[PDB]
Amino acid sequence: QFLRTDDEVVLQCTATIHKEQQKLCLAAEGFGNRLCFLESTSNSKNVPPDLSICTFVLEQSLSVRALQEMLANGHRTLLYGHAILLRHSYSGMYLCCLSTSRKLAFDVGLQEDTTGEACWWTIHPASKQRSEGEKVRVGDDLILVSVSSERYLH
Amino acid sequence: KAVWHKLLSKQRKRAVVACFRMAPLYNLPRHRAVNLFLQGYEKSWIETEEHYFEDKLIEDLAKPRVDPLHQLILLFSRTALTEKCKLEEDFLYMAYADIMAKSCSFEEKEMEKQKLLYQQARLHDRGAAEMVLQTISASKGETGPMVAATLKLGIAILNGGNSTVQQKMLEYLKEKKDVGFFQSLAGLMQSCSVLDLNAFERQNKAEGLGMVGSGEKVLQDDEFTCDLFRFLQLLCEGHNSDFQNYLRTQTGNNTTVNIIISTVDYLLRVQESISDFYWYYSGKDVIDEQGQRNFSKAIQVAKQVFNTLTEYIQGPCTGNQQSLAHSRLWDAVVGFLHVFAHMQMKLSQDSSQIELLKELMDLQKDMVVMLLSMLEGNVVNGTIGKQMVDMLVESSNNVEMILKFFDMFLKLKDLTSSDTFKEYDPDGKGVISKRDFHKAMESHKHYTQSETEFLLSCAETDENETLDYEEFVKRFHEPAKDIGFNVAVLLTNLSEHMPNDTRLQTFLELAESVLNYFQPFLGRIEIMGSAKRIERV
Amino acid sequence: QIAEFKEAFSLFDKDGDGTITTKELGTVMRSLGQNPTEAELQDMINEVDADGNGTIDFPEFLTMMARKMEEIREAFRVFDKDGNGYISAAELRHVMTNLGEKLTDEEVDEMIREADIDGDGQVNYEEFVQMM
Amino acid sequence: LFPDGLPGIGLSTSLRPRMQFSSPSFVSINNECYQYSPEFPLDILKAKTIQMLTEAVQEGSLHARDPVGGTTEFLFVPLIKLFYTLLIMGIFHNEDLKHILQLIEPSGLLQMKLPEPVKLQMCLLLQYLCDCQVRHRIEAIVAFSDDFVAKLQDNQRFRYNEVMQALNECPCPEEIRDQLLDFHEDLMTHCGIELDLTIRGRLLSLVEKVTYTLQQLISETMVRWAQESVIEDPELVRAMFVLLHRQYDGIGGLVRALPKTYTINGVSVEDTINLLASLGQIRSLLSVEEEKLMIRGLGDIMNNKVFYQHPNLMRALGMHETVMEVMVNVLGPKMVANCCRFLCYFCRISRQNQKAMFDHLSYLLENSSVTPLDVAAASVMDNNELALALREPDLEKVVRYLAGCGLPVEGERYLDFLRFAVFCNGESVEENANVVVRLLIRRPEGLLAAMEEAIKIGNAIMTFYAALIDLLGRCAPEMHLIHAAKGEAIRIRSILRSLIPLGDLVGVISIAFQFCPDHKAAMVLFLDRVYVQDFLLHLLEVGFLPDLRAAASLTDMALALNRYLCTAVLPLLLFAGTEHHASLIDSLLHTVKGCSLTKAQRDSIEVCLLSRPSMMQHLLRRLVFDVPLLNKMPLKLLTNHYERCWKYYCLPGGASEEELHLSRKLFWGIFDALYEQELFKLALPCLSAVAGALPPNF
Ligand SMILES: [Ca+2]
Ligand SMILES: [Ca+2]
Ligand SMILES: [Ca+2]
Ligand SMILES: [Ca+2]
Repeated sequence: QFLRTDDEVVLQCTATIHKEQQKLCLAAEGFGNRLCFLESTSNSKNVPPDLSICTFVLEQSLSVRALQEMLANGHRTLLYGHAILLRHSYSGMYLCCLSTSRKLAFDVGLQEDTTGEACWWTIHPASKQRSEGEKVRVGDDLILVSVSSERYLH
Repeated sequence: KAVWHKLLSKQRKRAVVACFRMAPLYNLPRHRAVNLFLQGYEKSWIETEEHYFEDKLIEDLAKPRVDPLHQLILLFSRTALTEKCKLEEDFLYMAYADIMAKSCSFEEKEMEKQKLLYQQARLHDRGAAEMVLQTISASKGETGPMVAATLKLGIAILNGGNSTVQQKMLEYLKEKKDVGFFQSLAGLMQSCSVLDLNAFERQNKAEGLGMVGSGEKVLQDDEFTCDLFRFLQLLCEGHNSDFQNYLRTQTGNNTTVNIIISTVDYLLRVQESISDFYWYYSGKDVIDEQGQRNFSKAIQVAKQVFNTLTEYIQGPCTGNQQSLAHSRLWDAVVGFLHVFAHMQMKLSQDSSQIELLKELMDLQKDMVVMLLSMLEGNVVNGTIGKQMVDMLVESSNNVEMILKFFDMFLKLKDLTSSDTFKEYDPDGKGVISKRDFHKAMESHKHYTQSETEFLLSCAETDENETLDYEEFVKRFHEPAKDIGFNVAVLLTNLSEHMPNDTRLQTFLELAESVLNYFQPFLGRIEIMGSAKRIERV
Repeated sequence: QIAEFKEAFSLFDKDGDGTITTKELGTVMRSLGQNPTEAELQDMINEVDADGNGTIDFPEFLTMMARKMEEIREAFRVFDKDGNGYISAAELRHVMTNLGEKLTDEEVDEMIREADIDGDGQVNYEEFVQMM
Repeated sequence: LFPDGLPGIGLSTSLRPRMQFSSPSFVSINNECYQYSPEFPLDILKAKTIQMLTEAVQEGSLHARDPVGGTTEFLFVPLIKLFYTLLIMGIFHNEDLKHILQLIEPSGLLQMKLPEPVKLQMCLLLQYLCDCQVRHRIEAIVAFSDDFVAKLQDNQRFRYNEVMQALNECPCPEEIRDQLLDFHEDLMTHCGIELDLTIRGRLLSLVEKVTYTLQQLISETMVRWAQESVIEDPELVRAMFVLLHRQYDGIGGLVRALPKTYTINGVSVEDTINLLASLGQIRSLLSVEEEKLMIRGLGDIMNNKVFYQHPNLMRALGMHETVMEVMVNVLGPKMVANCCRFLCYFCRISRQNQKAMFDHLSYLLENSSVTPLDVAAASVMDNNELALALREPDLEKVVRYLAGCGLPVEGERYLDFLRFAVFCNGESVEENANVVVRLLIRRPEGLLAAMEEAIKIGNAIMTFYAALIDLLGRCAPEMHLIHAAKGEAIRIRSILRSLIPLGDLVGVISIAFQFCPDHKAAMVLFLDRVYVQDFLLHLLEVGFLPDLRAAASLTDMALALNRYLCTAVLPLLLFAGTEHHASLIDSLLHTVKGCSLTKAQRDSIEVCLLSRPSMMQHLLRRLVFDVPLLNKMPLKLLTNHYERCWKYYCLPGGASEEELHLSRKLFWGIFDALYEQELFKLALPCLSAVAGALPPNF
């Protein structure tokens, strides 16, 4: 039903490009890839996408209180109004903003260390119906912003 | 030499800035001095008491034909039933309403009880409270001073939990049903409050830089909201079970806005605000009076709203707790415990925080009394009881904290007079020792010395480090023990009532010392509390 | 009288123009111990500012200084304690704590001694002009 | 207040403005009578009114089936109000009233039963009676006030010295600080001490004097009709309870009355009246080409000198608000900005005047014109507390106005307002500097390439982005390691540069040579407050080349000269170092305004410390090309300061030291050519030092 820590999930978009609801999911490789990218899950009947570079582990998810503590140095539920620590399941690395541009946005890929704001992504539900202060459930809509660059998961 | 030049430079500097404003003192202007004297005389002297006259004037007004007071009430009613698409100032309301609201060891208590009842008759026999109700339906979400006047009058009527008024108001709702009324209740509940500490940092930085009419920050008149909730409480004290079910259900109109869940997530929002006030104040360990005062205000808010919460469920009319079974209350309580555990440590430090500690422990007390009132309709394995189990489960660590916290002054209450704790250093005067006291307590096969260090937080810290073997000790003795008795009652009721909960077995033995401490003090019976069950109590 | 206020003026005429801006005022008061606000510091100025050039000119400064009280004799009276012809060593090191400045034992013992030309172990009434 | 009472006041020292009516002139005064009314012989009628009513009461004493218009209400209602109006205009001098009151007193009129609407008239009369009575109670305390502070100021501030001159008064720790406070604060505990010098017994009597016939009966009159005569027309019934409440709280009326009063000297009393007459003139024209008569009056209020002297009174008038709703009553057309122009003038005259205007931007922000937004910015122009006092969601509406700017001109004024909103003191408030970027996360406005594209292809979008470059560098985190030793302002410091490169040389060097007098400096602070000597040369002679010599070429560049005398004083912290001295000495040759040149003259000797130290003594001979020409007096103050520069750079000295001694002989020769002479009397020692430790329209 809901979502706590240490449970396994993917993200996905359904980008309707050329009016095709392309069920493209996130995909970062590691071990020689320092970037995330996409992965189509629409044609499951003939091209099964790989899952391993798409699974992501909810290591932690607190508010500003705990966050400030960590920077100033088994089922915690995950809340609209939290920034979380998210690991890549396969590589073990930690997804974050990357400080290059390839326009004036910022790149997206793995890193090791949990220091800095980069490994933190604040959760906002993109509806008035949901709001901050309650658990994230099965299959909810959400908006993630960086904490280093404070730009959107775009 | 050079230090002489430094002293003369600072000397002439102090003399010059003295010459800037010392002798300038109301100095020139006759007109301005007169004017400012008038302003001070205004701000000081006017400001007095004449104010014994009004109830007398009520008694003059309660005189014969129609009574003129009743004419006035009729005026305000007809004023209320005008449809002005919004509400307005009308200062004469703002005079006369609180004029009436001005107008409200055993035997004498009964006597003044009857005199108060006579006053309450003396108004509401003239149909007084209906226009209060009308006005409150009349504005919608607007929180004007008009609304404050109405709420003051409504509580001043309903002060004793007068049943008669509750009947009248229910019947008023019955015939002339106003979805707009409870609509207005929800809207008035809606914005209504929260402390917003960024503004606190703005003003505290301003006290860094402005040296100034402050205090407007605190939840934007918290007090009015306290009055609203006390009005809700004194609406249903006396177990107006019909009224409790109506406030759930509101059936006679078209629609229903269940105000219960409204005040639930309201106080959830209040909880959120105070929990982030902790996440602010988690590190700085010293609070000056401003934040302390804002704490105390919000504390009274929490106390009031918990009393409303009880009074919804206190007559165990099932639908309240049925709705509240699916409330979002539980996690807010969990975060409350998370507040309490960490708060009590840093509050339990010095001469300052002790008052605020009393505040927290007392709200803590009747907070748990709330879920005691929740608890009372259980059968064998409480479904609701299991909700209490599960919300207890996630609140483990703080529960360990608070149980240690009770164990501290509990074992203080144990050792506090044994002569291997009393005649240890002295015979006894109160002045005993630090380290002999310390090794006394430690030599009692009793403490890891962490507990002693927390006990040696201050314990006197006055020149001698001998404590007061009674005063600090009596500060600890009772004043955290009732709550432990309450939660003991609670968890025993759970475990006894719903058995076979393994984690609950862990929880109960996990501070079993206080339970067996309180076994001299509980009492239990069994009765048939009109559900024809053996309802033990 | 005349120059003793201009010496008091040029001590506070930091920019050296004959006019005292309001930033000049809190600059001294934050080196004198205080930390006043500009919305207060202007209010130290504007009542003195009767000519209304925005700042404080010396002829308005002069007559303002004239009604308070030489500055030198009471400055020595902060220095001089009882009147035994000299300022004793512990007496002079007690003068500095009234303006709040702290000291050690070594620093002013040479400052007496770098002023103690005659060598009497104290600072007499004469040595307020030899050091100044 | 009392003979050891009756509302026949003789004195009546209030103001209650004058009534000089126009004659019924039937000549050319048509729009020149224009002020009052046709007039008429009043005091015939005041005889008639007493003649009428006292008869009419005695004619109504029988209460016959007679009465004139059929009813008493046909009779009495057109009488009493007509009298009451005639009561209002300040006639019936008390012996007139003495008979008139004894009609009303007898102590009869109230003793009659009367119908409904007459007492609706009649209640206003006695209501009017309490007011002048309260005025009489008010005017009484004025006389108590005058001598008493005259007793008090002559007591304490004199003796306040006599404690401090007994203390010294150059020391002021606490005892002088006891009577060192604000003026109201000095009056605060001074009055409040007596609430817990024997002269406070006079006050102590006075409060009890001003505690307290009519106040009895006024209550008793209502409860006649309140009892007996169950009443229709609730506004009548409303009106009665006022007076009863006004009876049983007479005190609270004094409370609200107290911040209306004022005391002045006898000279200023005229400039009250004409202003006061023209005041209510504006209050008169509230009820409506429908602006033209106002506009002349506005400046008259401005033209008062008794307009600054009692400023809280005008605030206590609230007359601004009378303008304010009128402007709101406009906003539902050309003369609008006058009142605006009054308003932004108005609030600005004091901090507390700015204070009361602060609440009204909340409206006023919604009201763009093309000005009212000046006035919206006027009450937040400077004040540091007010920078904290404001709120965020308003600013979104400001940037909503910027959000629609997807073309334009019109965004350009919000930024100037917001530039006031975040800096206000020379001091960037970080709270406002925090919030301004957050909207820009969700709102954008190769854009910086287009700046020189505007240099060819109406002047506005040059300036429009030039405000944007001001405010961003205005919303820097801090000015120090305050910014560095910090948290997450560093995160915006990246945002301060993840958005902008250096880049700006589209404007930096380019607009520094050809807008030009301002917008180059619109860049400077941003690179300063956000972004050692590599960037000197990387940006050297950028403007500093064409600026330094063009002094005789006035005139926007000669206007532009002090507009960048801020600029070179900012970086005051290897071949082209002489090229900076080329850019330096020519402006020093141009300076051979002036105070801003004296600000730029502070950029001269500070460069001498950072001065390859060989290039300083060589370029000082260019000063020696003018140092014999000293005795250009500004040049004579310059090289005398630069004479210490070779006295500074002498330690590396110990080609040009030969004739420098001849220039020192010419410095002896300038001393052979002659306070202001002390500008060289110290400089000869530096001329001795430059010879000494170095030896250790052209
Ligand atoms: Ca100046
Ligand atoms: Ca001046
Ligand atoms: Ca001695
Ligand atoms: Ca000596």
